[PDB]
Amino acid sequence: NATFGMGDRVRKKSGAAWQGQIVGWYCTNLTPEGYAVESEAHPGSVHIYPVAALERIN
Amino acid sequence: NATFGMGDRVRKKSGAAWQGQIVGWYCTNLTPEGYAVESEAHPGSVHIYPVAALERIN
Amino acid sequence: NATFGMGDRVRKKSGAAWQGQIVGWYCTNLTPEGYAVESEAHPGSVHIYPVAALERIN
Amino acid sequence: NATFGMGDRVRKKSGAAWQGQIVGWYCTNLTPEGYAVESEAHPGSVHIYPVAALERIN
Ligand code: NA
Ligand code: NA
Repeated sequence: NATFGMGDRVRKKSGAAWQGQIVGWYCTNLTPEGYAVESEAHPGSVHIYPVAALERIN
Repeated sequence: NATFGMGDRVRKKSGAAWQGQIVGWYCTNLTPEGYAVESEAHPGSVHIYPVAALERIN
Repeated sequence: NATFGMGDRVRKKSGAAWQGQIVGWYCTNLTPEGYAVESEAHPGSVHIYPVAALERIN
Repeated sequence: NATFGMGDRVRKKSGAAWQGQIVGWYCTNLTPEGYAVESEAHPGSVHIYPVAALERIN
Protein backbone atom coordinates (compact mmCIF):
# COMPACT_ATOMS: atom_id res chain seq x y z
CA ASN A 1 0.00 0.00 0.00
CA ALA A 2 3.01 2.34 -0.52
CA THR A 3 2.24 5.91 -1.59
CA PHE A 4 5.51 6.29 -3.53
CA GLY A 5 7.78 3.99 -5.45
CA MET A 6 11.47 3.94 -6.25
CA GLY A 7 12.38 6.70 -8.63
CA ASP A 8 9.37 8.94 -7.99
CA ARG A 9 10.31 12.62 -7.92
CA VAL A 10 9.14 14.20 -4.70
CA ARG A 11 9.56 17.37 -2.69
CA LYS A 12 9.07 18.37 0.88
CA LYS A 13 5.82 20.27 1.23
CA SER A 14 6.88 22.83 3.81
CA GLY A 15 9.68 24.12 5.96
CA ALA A 16 13.21 23.17 5.07
CA ALA A 17 13.31 22.22 1.41
CA TRP A 18 14.22 18.90 -0.15
CA GLN A 19 13.61 17.58 -3.67
CA GLY A 20 14.72 14.53 -5.62
CA GLN A 21 14.04 10.86 -6.17
CA ILE A 22 12.76 8.17 -3.87
CA VAL A 23 15.65 5.81 -3.13
CA GLY A 24 14.38 3.81 -0.16
CA TRP A 25 11.90 3.22 2.60
CA TYR A 26 11.70 2.92 6.37
CA CYS A 27 9.12 2.25 9.05
CA THR A 28 9.05 3.09 12.76
CA ASN A 29 6.25 3.56 15.25
CA LEU A 30 6.62 7.33 14.90
CA THR A 31 6.82 7.10 11.11
CA PRO A 32 4.97 4.01 9.91
CA GLU A 33 5.50 5.01 6.28
CA GLY A 34 8.76 6.81 5.54
CA TYR A 35 10.91 7.37 2.49
CA ALA A 36 14.54 8.05 1.65
CA VAL A 37 14.97 10.80 -0.94
CA GLU A 38 18.22 11.55 -2.78
CA SER A 39 18.62 15.26 -3.55
CA GLU A 40 18.54 16.11 -7.23
CA ALA A 41 20.70 19.16 -6.45
CA HIS A 42 23.28 17.48 -4.20
CA PRO A 43 24.02 14.02 -5.64
CA GLY A 44 24.59 11.37 -3.01
CA SER A 45 22.91 13.28 -0.20
CA VAL A 46 19.86 11.50 1.16
CA HIS A 47 17.23 12.56 3.67
CA ILE A 48 14.49 10.48 5.25
CA TYR A 49 11.00 11.81 5.77
CA PRO A 50 7.51 10.65 6.71
CA VAL A 51 5.13 10.27 3.82
CA ALA A 52 3.01 13.19 5.04
CA ALA A 53 5.95 15.54 4.55
CA LEU A 54 6.35 14.71 0.84
CA GLU A 55 4.46 15.22 -2.39
CA ARG A 56 5.08 13.78 -5.81
CA ILE A 57 5.95 16.15 -8.64
CA ASN A 58 6.52 15.82 -12.38
CA ASN B 1 21.33 -10.43 -1.34
CA ALA B 2 20.78 -8.04 1.64
CA THR B 3 23.32 -8.21 4.46
CA PHE B 4 20.78 -7.19 7.13
CA GLY B 5 17.09 -7.64 7.63
CA MET B 6 14.39 -5.70 9.41
CA GLY B 7 14.82 -5.86 13.14
CA ASP B 8 18.51 -6.80 13.18
CA ARG B 9 20.42 -5.01 15.93
CA VAL B 10 23.38 -3.17 14.49
CA ARG B 11 25.96 -0.59 15.47
CA LYS B 12 28.20 1.78 13.63
CA LYS B 13 31.72 0.39 13.55
CA SER B 14 33.66 3.60 13.96
CA GLY B 15 33.48 7.33 14.41
CA ALA B 16 30.24 8.84 15.59
CA ALA B 17 28.25 6.16 17.37
CA TRP B 18 24.87 4.73 16.47
CA GLN B 19 23.13 1.56 17.66
CA GLY B 20 19.67 0.09 17.27
CA GLN B 21 17.43 -1.84 14.92
CA ILE B 22 17.24 -1.96 11.16
CA VAL B 23 14.04 -0.22 10.10
CA GLY B 24 14.54 0.33 6.38
CA TRP B 25 16.72 0.34 3.31
CA TYR B 26 17.97 2.65 0.59
CA CYS B 27 20.13 2.51 -2.51
CA THR B 28 22.04 5.21 -4.39
CA ASN B 29 25.05 5.13 -6.67
CA LEU B 30 27.24 6.27 -3.78
CA THR B 31 25.62 3.78 -1.40
CA PRO B 32 24.30 0.80 -3.35
CA GLU B 33 23.37 -0.98 -0.12
CA GLY B 34 22.22 1.26 2.71
CA TYR B 35 20.14 0.83 5.83
CA ALA B 36 17.95 2.93 8.10
CA VAL B 37 18.62 2.29 11.80
CA GLU B 38 16.38 3.48 14.64
CA SER B 39 18.36 4.34 17.77
CA GLU B 40 17.69 2.06 20.72
CA ALA B 41 18.63 4.95 23.02
CA HIS B 42 16.62 7.71 21.33
CA PRO B 43 13.29 6.21 20.20
CA GLY B 44 12.06 7.58 16.90
CA SER B 45 15.42 8.91 15.77
CA VAL B 46 16.67 7.23 12.62
CA HIS B 47 19.97 7.45 10.78
CA ILE B 48 20.88 6.04 7.38
CA TYR B 49 24.23 4.42 6.71
CA PRO B 50 26.03 2.35 4.10
CA VAL B 51 26.30 -1.32 4.89
CA ALA B 52 30.08 -1.06 5.31
CA ALA B 53 29.59 1.30 8.25
CA LEU B 54 27.47 -1.17 10.25
CA GLU B 55 27.91 -4.47 12.03
CA ARG B 56 25.33 -6.78 13.50
CA ILE B 57 25.38 -7.40 17.24
CA ASN B 58 23.48 -9.63 19.65
CA ASN C 1 20.39 36.63 24.13
CA ALA C 2 21.05 32.87 23.73
CA THR C 3 18.71 30.51 25.58
CA PHE C 4 21.38 27.81 26.02
CA GLY C 5 25.11 27.77 26.42
CA MET C 6 27.85 25.31 25.59
CA GLY C 7 27.67 22.26 27.79
CA ASP C 8 24.02 22.62 28.84
CA ARG C 9 22.24 19.27 28.98
CA VAL C 10 19.12 19.36 26.84
CA ARG C 11 16.53 17.04 25.39
CA LYS C 12 14.08 17.19 22.55
CA LYS C 13 10.63 17.90 23.90
CA SER C 14 8.60 15.73 21.56
CA GLY C 15 8.68 13.31 18.69
CA ALA C 16 11.94 11.61 17.86
CA ALA C 17 14.13 11.66 20.94
CA TRP C 18 17.50 13.32 21.42
CA GLN C 19 19.42 14.12 24.61
CA GLY C 20 22.89 15.38 25.40
CA GLN C 21 25.05 18.48 25.58
CA ILE C 22 24.99 21.69 23.61
CA VAL C 23 28.05 21.73 21.37
CA GLY C 24 27.29 24.53 18.92
CA TRP C 25 24.92 27.01 17.37
CA TYR C 26 23.41 27.96 14.04
CA CYS C 27 21.07 30.56 12.60
CA THR C 28 18.94 30.58 9.45
CA ASN C 29 15.80 32.42 8.46
CA LEU C 30 13.76 29.31 9.24
CA THR C 31 15.61 28.74 12.51
CA PRO C 32 16.91 32.05 13.85
CA GLU C 33 18.11 30.37 17.04
CA GLY C 34 19.36 26.81 16.64
CA TYR C 35 21.66 24.51 18.56
CA ALA C 36 23.91 21.54 17.91
CA VAL C 37 23.51 18.77 20.50
CA GLU C 38 25.88 15.84 20.91
CA SER C 39 24.08 12.68 22.04
CA GLU C 40 25.02 11.49 25.50
CA ALA C 41 24.13 7.94 24.41
CA HIS C 42 25.93 7.92 21.05
CA PRO C 43 29.23 9.80 21.47
CA GLY C 44 30.20 11.85 18.44
CA SER C 45 26.72 11.95 16.94
CA VAL C 46 25.33 15.45 16.70
CA HIS C 47 21.91 16.76 15.73
CA ILE C 48 20.83 20.33 15.11
CA TYR C 49 17.51 21.66 16.31
CA PRO C 50 15.61 24.91 16.73
CA VAL C 51 15.52 26.26 20.25
CA ALA C 52 11.77 25.63 20.51
CA ALA C 53 12.37 21.90 20.10
CA LEU C 54 14.70 21.67 23.12
CA GLU C 55 14.50 21.97 26.88
CA ARG C 56 17.25 22.10 29.45
CA ILE C 57 17.46 19.31 32.01
CA ASN C 58 19.59 18.59 35.06
CA ASN D 1 41.39 30.55 14.76
CA ALA D 2 38.27 29.60 12.72
CA THR D 3 38.84 28.55 9.11
CA PHE D 4 35.44 29.85 7.94
CA GLY D 5 33.14 32.64 8.96
CA MET D 6 29.41 33.20 8.81
CA GLY D 7 28.24 33.65 5.26
CA ASP D 8 31.21 31.99 3.54
CA ARG D 9 30.14 29.88 0.57
CA VAL D 10 31.47 26.36 0.93
CA ARG D 11 31.07 22.93 -0.60
CA LYS D 12 31.76 19.41 0.49
CA LYS D 13 34.95 18.19 -1.12
CA SER D 14 33.97 14.60 -1.77
CA GLY D 15 31.28 12.00 -1.50
CA ALA D 16 27.73 13.13 -0.96
CA ALA D 17 27.42 16.71 -2.16
CA TRP D 18 26.53 19.81 -0.18
CA GLN D 19 26.95 23.49 -1.04
CA GLY D 20 25.83 26.75 0.52
CA GLN D 21 26.60 29.25 3.24
CA ILE D 22 28.12 28.85 6.65
CA VAL D 23 25.38 29.43 9.22
CA GLY D 24 26.90 28.09 12.43
CA TRP D 25 29.57 26.19 14.27
CA TYR D 26 30.03 23.21 16.56
CA CYS D 27 32.80 21.43 18.42
CA THR D 28 33.08 17.88 19.74
CA ASN D 29 36.02 15.63 20.52
CA LEU D 30 35.50 13.85 17.21
CA THR D 31 35.06 17.13 15.34
CA PRO D 32 36.94 19.90 17.15
CA GLU D 33 36.13 22.36 14.36
CA GLY D 34 32.78 21.87 12.67
CA TYR D 35 30.41 24.04 10.67
CA ALA D 36 26.72 24.24 9.89
CA VAL D 37 26.01 24.88 6.20
CA GLU D 38 22.63 25.89 4.79
CA SER D 39 22.06 24.49 1.29
CA GLU D 40 21.86 27.10 -1.43
CA ALA D 41 19.65 24.70 -3.41
CA HIS D 42 17.29 23.65 -0.61
CA PRO D 43 16.57 26.72 1.53
CA GLY D 44 16.27 25.96 5.23
CA SER D 45 18.06 22.62 5.05
CA VAL D 46 21.25 22.57 7.08
CA HIS D 47 24.00 19.99 7.39
CA ILE D 48 26.91 19.91 9.82
CA TYR D 49 30.38 18.86 8.77
CA PRO D 50 33.96 18.83 10.02
CA VAL D 51 36.16 21.54 8.60
CA ALA D 52 38.25 18.99 6.70
CA ALA D 53 35.20 18.01 4.66
CA LEU D 54 34.59 21.55 3.35
CA GLU D 55 36.25 24.04 1.04
CA ARG D 56 35.45 27.66 0.41
CA ILE D 57 34.33 28.70 -3.05
CA ASN D 58 33.53 31.98 -4.78
NA1 NA E 1 20.91 9.84 8.70
NA1 NA F 1 23.94 17.26 9.25
